[PDB]
Amino acid sequence: GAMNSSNYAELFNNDIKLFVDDTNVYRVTVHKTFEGNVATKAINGCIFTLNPKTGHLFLKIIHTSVWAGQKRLSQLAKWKTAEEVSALVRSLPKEEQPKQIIVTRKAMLDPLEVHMLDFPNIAIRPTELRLPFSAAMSIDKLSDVVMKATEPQMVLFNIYDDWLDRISSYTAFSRLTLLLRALKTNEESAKMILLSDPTITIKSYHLWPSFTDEQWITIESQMRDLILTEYGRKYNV
Amino acid sequence: MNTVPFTSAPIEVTIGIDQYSFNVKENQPFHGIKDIPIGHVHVIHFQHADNSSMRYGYWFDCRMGNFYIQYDPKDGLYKMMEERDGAKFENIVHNFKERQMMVSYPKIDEDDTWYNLTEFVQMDKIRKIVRKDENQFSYVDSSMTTVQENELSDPAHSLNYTVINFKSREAIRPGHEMEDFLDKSYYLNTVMLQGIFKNSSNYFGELQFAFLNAMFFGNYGSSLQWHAMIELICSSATVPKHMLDKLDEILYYQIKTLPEQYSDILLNERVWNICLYSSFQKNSLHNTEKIMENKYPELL
Ligand SMILES: O=C(O)c1cnn(Cc2ccccc2)c1
Repeated sequence: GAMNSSNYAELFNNDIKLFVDDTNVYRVTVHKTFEGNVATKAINGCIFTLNPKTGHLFLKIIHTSVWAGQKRLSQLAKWKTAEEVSALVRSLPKEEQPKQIIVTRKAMLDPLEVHMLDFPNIAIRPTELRLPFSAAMSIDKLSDVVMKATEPQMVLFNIYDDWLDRISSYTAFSRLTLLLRALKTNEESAKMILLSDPTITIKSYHLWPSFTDEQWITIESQMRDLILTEYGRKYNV
Repeated sequence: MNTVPFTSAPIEVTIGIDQYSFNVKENQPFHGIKDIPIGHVHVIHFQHADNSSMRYGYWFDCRMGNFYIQYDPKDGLYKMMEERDGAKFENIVHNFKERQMMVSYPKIDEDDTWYNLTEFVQMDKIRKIVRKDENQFSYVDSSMTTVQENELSDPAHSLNYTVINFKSREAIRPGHEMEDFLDKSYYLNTVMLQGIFKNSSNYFGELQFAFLNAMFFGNYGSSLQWHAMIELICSSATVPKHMLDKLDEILYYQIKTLPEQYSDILLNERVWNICLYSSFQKNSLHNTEKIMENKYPELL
């Protein structure tokens, strides 16, 4: 069944689950040709597969070579996503395989179900949550590793850094989605808030700054204010 | 010509025989149906006047024996029975008083509708879908579920149609996931035609049987099967030419026979829009497309 806000805390129980977001798999720039036409050029993409309880992100880099000589790429991209997610599940030990995979876009349902036929007890579900995982490429270290790739590549991250040492998975996911929503709403301003104190650094093995508990409270308030400010600007409120 | 003798008609009922129907009143002097033509297959069906719930009926081949109908006051339905003693049957069916209380099967000579609807339907295959080996005839009703439906609860009383499931390992070769889901030719040609049905005649026969069970009994699982078998062909880029041409004829006569007021429940809008306007074989169903657009434009 579809996931939403009534059964929201279920995301953080002990049944292993993965979110899959495909919005950055097939990425293009749009430019003008010599004849005056308009042409696309693909750039490297990624699949965003996240365990919301543990923070484990399986970032599969989609190199532009996979599109070469292929037709109907937006359709193919959904099947490619499903093929790689299935391969990921097959590569995990049984006790690490998910009980549910939640896709952020309903068009991923049939491709993933078909690729997952060998796993009949893994439920494939849409969600009614509007999740901002399309802004994953606004996280600098994720964008860097995707753009530098010269071949298909799987990169592993903990998208919560060390937060679970101090807060619950529920709270960590809420912080993640607030940060990503801010980066999706006003990327340059969200990036500014996070870099504004150069003495609070990002550890080599982290994605986000080493804020104290009180600093995170301030940062989260600044991100909420950014989102509300943009809403008012957009709707003249 | 063949006769279907009725011991009596104790309860008011609408009786169908093949594509025809008439009414019998409670305790009317009714002793059955005479003058039935050439019967490779026939179906006799019932809907009680005092309780339209459960339509039910019997598929039979006059060549496989002598079939009569008798009402059972305990189970409350008209039951088909076979008589092994031919002399006795010949004697009841040739009695001119009995024959005067029988309605004549009304075959217009121009009409070929019944053999267009049932050409590929065979009793031997019906009896594998409807498993009741001690009888030469086969009971179907409005409520009987299909094996597939049961897999998603009395296996004796089930419709054992060939299971068709587009998202199953049987339909999808490992390593060909996208290919086989978008083009069902493998599933049609290798799995179904070569593997299970063996030829297109057996395929069309189950398709036609499913349609007729859906129309005559309002059997939902039969309607699902009919549409599934249509969608499997239309969603295949590679289909023998003879099979496409024959499909257009088969569907044309099914749409032509369908009651006009039954389209909101016997036709699946999604499937028919895909087959007629989006599928690989859209342009291969000219006659079906033309009758659907003029007879049932609202569905499209
Ligand atoms: O057993 C048979 O051979 C048989 C033939 N007809 N019937 C039904 C019937 C019986 C009596 C009078 C009218 C019809 C049974």
